[PDB]
Amino acid sequence: SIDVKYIGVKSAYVSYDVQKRTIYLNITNTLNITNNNYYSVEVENITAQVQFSKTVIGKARLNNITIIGPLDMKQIDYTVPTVIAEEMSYMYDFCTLISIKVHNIVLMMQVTVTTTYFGHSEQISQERYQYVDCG
Amino acid sequence: SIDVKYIGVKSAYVSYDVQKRTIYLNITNTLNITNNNYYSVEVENITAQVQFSKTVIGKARLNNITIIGPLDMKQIDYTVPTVIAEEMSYMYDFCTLISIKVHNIVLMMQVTVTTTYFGHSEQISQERYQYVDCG
Amino acid sequence: SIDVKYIGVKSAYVSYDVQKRTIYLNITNTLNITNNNYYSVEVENITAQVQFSKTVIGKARLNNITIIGPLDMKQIDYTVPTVIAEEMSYMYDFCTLISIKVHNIVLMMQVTVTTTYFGHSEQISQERYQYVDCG
Ligand SMILES: *[C@@H]1O[C@H](CO)[C@@H](O)[C@H](O)[C@H]1NC(C)=O
Ligand SMILES: *[C@@H]1O[C@H](CO)[C@@H](O)[C@H](O)[C@H]1NC(C)=O
Ligand SMILES: *[C@@H]1O[C@H](CO)[C@@H](O)[C@H](O)[C@H]1NC(C)=O
Ligand SMILES: *[C@@H]1O[C@H](CO)[C@@H](O)[C@H](O)[C@H]1NC(C)=O
Ligand SMILES: *[C@@H]1O[C@H](CO)[C@@H](O)[C@H](O)[C@H]1NC(C)=O
Ligand SMILES: *[C@@H]1O[C@H](CO)[C@@H](O)[C@H](O)[C@H]1NC(C)=O
Ligand SMILES: *[C@@H]1O[C@H](CO)[C@@H](O)[C@H](O)[C@H]1NC(C)=O
Ligand SMILES: *[C@@H]1O[C@H](CO)[C@@H](O)[C@H](O)[C@H]1NC(C)=O
Ligand SMILES: *[C@@H]1O[C@H](CO)[C@@H](O)[C@H](O)[C@H]1NC(C)=O
Ligand SMILES: *[C@@H]1O[C@H](CO)[C@@H](O)[C@H](O)[C@H]1NC(C)=O
Ligand SMILES: *[C@@H]1O[C@H](CO)[C@@H](O)[C@H](O)[C@H]1NC(C)=O
Ligand SMILES: *[C@@H]1O[C@H](CO)[C@@H](O)[C@H](O)[C@H]1NC(C)=O
Repeated sequence: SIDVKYIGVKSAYVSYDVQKRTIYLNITNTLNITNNNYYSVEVENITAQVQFSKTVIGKARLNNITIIGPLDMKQIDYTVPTVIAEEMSYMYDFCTLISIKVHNIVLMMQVTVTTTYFGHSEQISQERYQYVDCG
Repeated sequence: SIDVKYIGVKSAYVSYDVQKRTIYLNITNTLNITNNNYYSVEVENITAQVQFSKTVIGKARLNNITIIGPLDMKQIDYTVPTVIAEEMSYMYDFCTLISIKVHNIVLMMQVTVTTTYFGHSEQISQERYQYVDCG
Repeated sequence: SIDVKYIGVKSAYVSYDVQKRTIYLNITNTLNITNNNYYSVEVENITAQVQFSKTVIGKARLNNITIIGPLDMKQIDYTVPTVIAEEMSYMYDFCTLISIKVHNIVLMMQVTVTTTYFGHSEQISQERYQYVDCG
């Protein structure tokens, strides 16, 4: 990347800011901005690129061959019983949460068994998380 | 990427801002902005690219060959009983949540077994998460 | 990367800021800004790149061959019982949370068994986490 910006409230290249309950009198603002931006990004000069894959099997005997890729999720149990018995009782459940396997962002590239790759891979995440807000 | 911006409230290249309950008197604002932007992004000069895949099998004996790709999700159990028994009781369930496997964003590229890839892969995520808000 | 910025509230290249309950009188602001930015990023000059993979099997005997990739998640149990018995009782559950395997951001590149890779891999994360807020 080049420029990544996270700003909580206010972003301003030039800010003449006046807030509340203010007396703004006899003001002379003079501004000159000569701003130049020149970007040359991701320039490639390749005369020749070779990607080569060769597989040869000759009068061979192969048996019981197994190949398994990544993220092999097998025999997984989630068990969340909730047994609530009541007798002459007062429950005030204002904000009660039961969350299981709650994803927000899942991003995947190039999850393989055999990969031959040339170039650029980029991931950017910006956010504001706020799970529970009980006023 | 080049320019990624996250701004909570206000973005302004030039901001002459006046808020409430303000007296703005005798003001002379003079502004000159000579802004130039030049972008040259992702320029490629290839004289020759070869991607080559060759497979040869000759008088061979192959048996019990197994290939499995990624993300192999097998024999998975989710069990969330909720047994609520009641007897002379008062329940006030204002905001009660039971969430299982709640995704927001799932993004996938190039999830394969064999991949030969040239170029650019880019993922950008911007958001504001707010799961529960109970006033 | 080049420029990564995290700002809590306010970002300003030039800020003439006046807050509340202020008397702003007899002001002469004069500003000249000659700003130049020149970026040359990720320039490659390759005359020749070779990526080569060759596999040869000749009159061989192979048996019981097993290859397993990364992230092999097997035989995993989550057990979170919640047994709440009640008798002449008052419960005030204002903000009670039961969270299991709660992800926010999961990012993956190039999770393979065999990888041949040339170039750039970049990951950027910016956020503000706030799990529980009980006023
Ligand atoms: C504002 O400027 C003018 C001219 O410069 C001047 O006559 C005036 O008195 C100023 N304001 C005050 C409140 O003095
Ligand atoms: C910018 O503006 C001011 C305002 O008077 C001027 O004096 C100056 O010569 C200007 N410069 C450029 C580079 O534009
Ligand atoms: C890429 O193109 C030619 C190839 O040799 C080279 O002379 C030139 O300087 C390169 N371009 C840049 C912007 O560097
Ligand atoms: C391996 O081969 C034997 C017999 O040759 C067979 O019983 C077994 O199931 C095989 N295992 C796999 C994983 O293929
Ligand atoms: C505003 O400016 C004019 C001319 O510069 C001036 O006559 C006037 O008095 C100023 N305002 C005040 C409130 O003084
Ligand atoms: C910008 O505007 C000001 C206003 O008077 C002027 O003096 C200056 O010469 C200008 N410059 C350019 C580069 O436009
Ligand atoms: C790509 O085109 C030619 C090929 O050699 C090269 O001379 C030129 O400089 C390159 N373009 C840029 C913008 O670099
Ligand atoms: C492997 O081969 C044996 C017999 O040769 C067979 O019983 C078994 O099911 C095979 N396993 C697989 C995974 O193909
Ligand atoms: C503001 O400036 C003007 C001219 O410079 C002047 O006459 C005036 O008295 C100033 N304001 C005050 C409150 O003195
Ligand atoms: C910037 O502006 C001031 C304002 O008078 C001027 O004196 C100066 O010559 C300017 N310089 C450039 C480089 O623009
Ligand atoms: C890449 O292109 C040619 C190749 O030799 C080289 O002379 C040139 O200086 C390079 N470009 C840059 C911007 O360095
Ligand atoms: C290995 O081979 C034996 C018999 O040759 C078989 O019983 C066993 O299941 C095989 N194991 C695997 C992992 O393939």
